[PDB]
Amino acid sequence: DSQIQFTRHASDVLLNLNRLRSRDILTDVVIVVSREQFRAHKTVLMACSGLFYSIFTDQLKRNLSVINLDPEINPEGFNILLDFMYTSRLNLREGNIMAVMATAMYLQMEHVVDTCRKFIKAS
Amino acid sequence: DSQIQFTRHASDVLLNLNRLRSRDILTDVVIVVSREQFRAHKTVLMACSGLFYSIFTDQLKRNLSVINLDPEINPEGFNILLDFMYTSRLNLREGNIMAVMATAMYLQMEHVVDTCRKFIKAS
Ligand SMILES: N#Cc1cnn2c3cc(nc12)N1C[C@H](C[C@H]1CO)OC/C=C/COc1cc(cc2c1NC(=O)CC2)N3
Ligand SMILES: N#Cc1cnn2c3cc(nc12)N1C[C@H](C[C@H]1CO)OC/C=C/COc1cc(cc2c1NC(=O)CC2)N3
Ligand SMILES: [Cl-]
Ligand SMILES: [Cl-]
Repeated sequence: DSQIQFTRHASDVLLNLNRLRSRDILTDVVIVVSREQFRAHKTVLMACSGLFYSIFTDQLKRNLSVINLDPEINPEGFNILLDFMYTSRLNLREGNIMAVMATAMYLQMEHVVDTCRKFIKAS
Repeated sequence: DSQIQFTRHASDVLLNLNRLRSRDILTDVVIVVSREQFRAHKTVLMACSGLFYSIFTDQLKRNLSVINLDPEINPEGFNILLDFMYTSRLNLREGNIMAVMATAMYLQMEHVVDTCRKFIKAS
């Protein structure tokens, strides 16, 4: 529309959301993945994940301070996807591909799942 | 770096943050601007504004649920900048330019201030 577009604004916001997370500022949830914990902002989690969207949009689960992921979710894969959520950068490699794809399916991250598929299809 | 770049991810996150705001989901602050109120997410406000960054990063003001802006801040200009924060789209026109620039200066939004300046310089 008529409005002036700032092509760098969305990435600048995300960069500052990542800094808040690295500074533990206004984080409101702890995600427990086996023997590891990850603090995050529910608004970001919802924005990036069908699983977290379906949890927090429900008034019954909205005020939860702790989420325990299913015991078979690997912390490595969760960490890679949480970083992705806050950076737009996906660290796919040969040693993590299966763990990441499986974690993205669980988190309901369709674009990441399809990218994990293009990766297997390539080289 | 080595990581896969998702060029649409940052704008998709922002779009979903705007939907949360339009759905009054996980908003944690009310900004009072004269006879008007605006609900928002403190994390977004901090990410876009030097004024809100300096408020909420301070442990003494972090848990505030209401912010009353100075009585001379016009609600029109604040509304335009809040929409910008959540969309990357800036609605600058002839009838609002002065109000928007003055509000951006108060909110400490340097890129918007400099853009308001390029606008006066142009046409
Ligand atoms: N307000 C708000 C809000 C905050 N996060 N968020 C997301 C989607 C969303 N709104 C929000 N939608 C999508 C659509 C219309 C609108 C409803 O408000 O509803 C259907 C729900 C779909 C669930 O699946 C996702 C939800 C979100 C993000 C992804 C997926 N699924 C992926 O495979 C990767 C990305 N986040
Ligand atoms: N964590 C976190 C976090 C959340 N929001 N946010 C912002 C900047 C920021 N970190 C955060 N910085 C900037 C720098 C290093 C780092 C310190 O963490 O510190 C100096 C402070 C500057 C204040 O001015 C701004 C602050 C933010 C955004 C803008 C301005 N000033 C503008 O004129 C338009 C944009 N948001
Ligand atoms: Cl995705
Ligand atoms: Cl700015």
